[PDB]
Amino acid sequence: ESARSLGKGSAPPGPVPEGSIRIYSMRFAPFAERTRLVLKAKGIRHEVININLKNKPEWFFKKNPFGLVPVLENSQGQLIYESAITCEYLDEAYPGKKLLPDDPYEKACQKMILELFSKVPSLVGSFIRSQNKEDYAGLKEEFRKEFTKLEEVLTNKKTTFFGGNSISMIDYLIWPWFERLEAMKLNECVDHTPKLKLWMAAMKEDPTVSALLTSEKDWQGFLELYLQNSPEACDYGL
Amino acid sequence: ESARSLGKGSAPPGPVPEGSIRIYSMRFAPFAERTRLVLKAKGIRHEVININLKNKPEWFFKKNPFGLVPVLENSQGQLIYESAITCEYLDEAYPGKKLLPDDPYEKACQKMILELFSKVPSLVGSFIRSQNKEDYAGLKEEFRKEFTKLEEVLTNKKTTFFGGNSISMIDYLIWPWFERLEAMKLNECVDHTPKLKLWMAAMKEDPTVSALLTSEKDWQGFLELYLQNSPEACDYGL
Ligand SMILES: N[C@@H](CCC(=O)N[C@@H](CSSC[C@H](NC(=O)CC[C@H](N)C(=O)O)C(=O)NCC(=O)O)C(=O)NCC(=O)O)C(=O)O
Ligand SMILES: N[C@@H](CCC(=O)N[C@@H](CSSC[C@H](NC(=O)CC[C@H](N)C(=O)O)C(=O)NCC(=O)O)C(=O)NCC(=O)O)C(=O)O
Ligand SMILES: N[C@@H](CCC(=O)N[C@@H](CSCC(=O)c1ccc([N+](=O)[O-])cc1)C(=O)NCC(=O)O)C(=O)O
Ligand SMILES: N[C@@H](CCC(=O)N[C@@H](CSCC(=O)c1ccc([N+](=O)[O-])cc1)C(=O)NCC(=O)O)C(=O)O
Repeated sequence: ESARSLGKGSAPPGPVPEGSIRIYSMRFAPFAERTRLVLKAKGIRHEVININLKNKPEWFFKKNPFGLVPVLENSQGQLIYESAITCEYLDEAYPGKKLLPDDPYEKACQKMILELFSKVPSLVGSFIRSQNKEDYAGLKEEFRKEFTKLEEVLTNKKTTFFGGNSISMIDYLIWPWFERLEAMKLNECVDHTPKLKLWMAAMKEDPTVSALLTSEKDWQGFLELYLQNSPEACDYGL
Repeated sequence: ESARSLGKGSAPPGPVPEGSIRIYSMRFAPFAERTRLVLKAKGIRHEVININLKNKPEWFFKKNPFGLVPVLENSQGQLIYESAITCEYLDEAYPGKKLLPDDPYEKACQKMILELFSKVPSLVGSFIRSQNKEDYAGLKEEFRKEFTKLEEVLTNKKTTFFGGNSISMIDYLIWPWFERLEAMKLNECVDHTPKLKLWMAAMKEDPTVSALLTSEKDWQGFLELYLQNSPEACDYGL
């Protein structure tokens, strides 16, 4: 119940309490899942306000003039948005093991892999609107090209994850789009990419990933409503 | 003469000497100017290899598989690309005053302003191909919308530059597209944005900006050839 989204007409929320940080999110948004994975991995005390993205509160544009999730707001009232920016902010502003490497080159490398990956979210957007078996074959091809590039990174590095043999920031940043791959009927696109397939399996075993994983059933329920343009999609299940 | 670009058929360059870093650049490329402004501002010893982007050396794709400038290569053979990534790398890997703030929020802010600005390079690409007075009026409008957003940042901050009252990373990252504004006949788009106009004037007074500024005459010579699709554009003037 408490997870229900805030939409048009809702009262603006109060101040974030000292000792917590707040994320404005939506339970099915992969960009916000990045930020939540980082919050979870670093053990950062936080609250979540879900936003009805189909019927947004007017006040939400005071949080982010772009009107998008994720957004962080801290107890000092500071606002941070763009998922990758929010993630690096958390890594720097909070204690515990650092998800990004301290080494400048290794850090730059993670950011270059993110750029390599950056076509995938737009492709997923397109697959979700694919109309027939002809479109779907073409989509499968574009994903295959993209996935072969990621395979090459793992091949060159000889490690299970993209930043080393332990999970790190870059893995959490790309994960949410792979999470949805099964549902979108694109789990055959990883057939030519064996290291990437192993990576997926290893990601699903990570405690932070597992804790935040959404079931096939729930994602499908959301997708059905989202594509029906329903103002209740964001609250699928409740 | 030494600044002449390397193109198809050129021998791959040798190793970068210990104590220097190398930038693969092109004298008229605004994305590479970012990196050169940072090299200059931090006093970093470096060499430049200009790339003929119309007729690229095959070996350049071993430096950057995307085939784009800028690219950094250091004496250890490490390769970094994407202009913003190269700039942050230099700020972290070399001594001297830091162009990016140490504070996580203030740093995240610079990155958010960069995202705010990020439509402008694609617009400049479009203006350069604008065909008549009707297209040009429409372009002027899109720039005006974008420039009003940047004006708002300076208004909210009450400082001459985008990261404070002293020049910092964010200013150097956005400067190269404003440098070209005069030439593109878009210097009237800043009429409604007075703080942004003052910013331009202050940028031109910066020693690092001034040292790297290209004259109206030379940019025009390059543009003329670039749009004529000439393999000699990159070496305009020599
Ligand atoms: N560069 C930004 C992008 C952030 C972004 O796009 N956020 C989305 C979160 S939903 S994540 C991205 C996108 N989903 C959406 O755009 C949802 C749109 C909303 N439901 C509406 O009603 O308009 C998507 O492709 N999901 C994959 C899938 O459906 O399987 C958002 O808030 N959109 C609101 C809007 O566009 O107005 C970042 O990295 O943070
Ligand atoms: N995201 C990357 C973008 C880098 C990028 O686009 N680099 C350009 C440098 S030229 S800077 C960007 C672009 N110029 C060009 O694309 C030049 C293309 C080349 N001359 C050719 O022959 O294809 C531009 O719009 N300039 C404004 C102007 O002309 O006034 C490049 O190497 N292009 C090679 C290519 O596309 O194949 C980054 O930030 O580094
Ligand atoms: N619109 C802009 C592009 C916006 C953009 O690309 N942002 C970066 C992320 S913002 C940069 C940053 O500061 C950062 C912080 C942390 C990490 N990291 O943790 O690895 C990496 C980069 C990115 O790689 N976007 C692609 C994506 O987010 O999928 C344009 O048209 O040019
Ligand atoms: N293709 C991608 C977008 C690529 C991208 O947006 N890169 C960042 C820059 S890369 C992030 C980063 O790590 C960084 C490093 C330094 C600074 N800074 O010094 O301020 C900021 C961000 C950016 O803001 N691009 C916009 C631009 O470069 O104009 C996509 O489709 O999503």
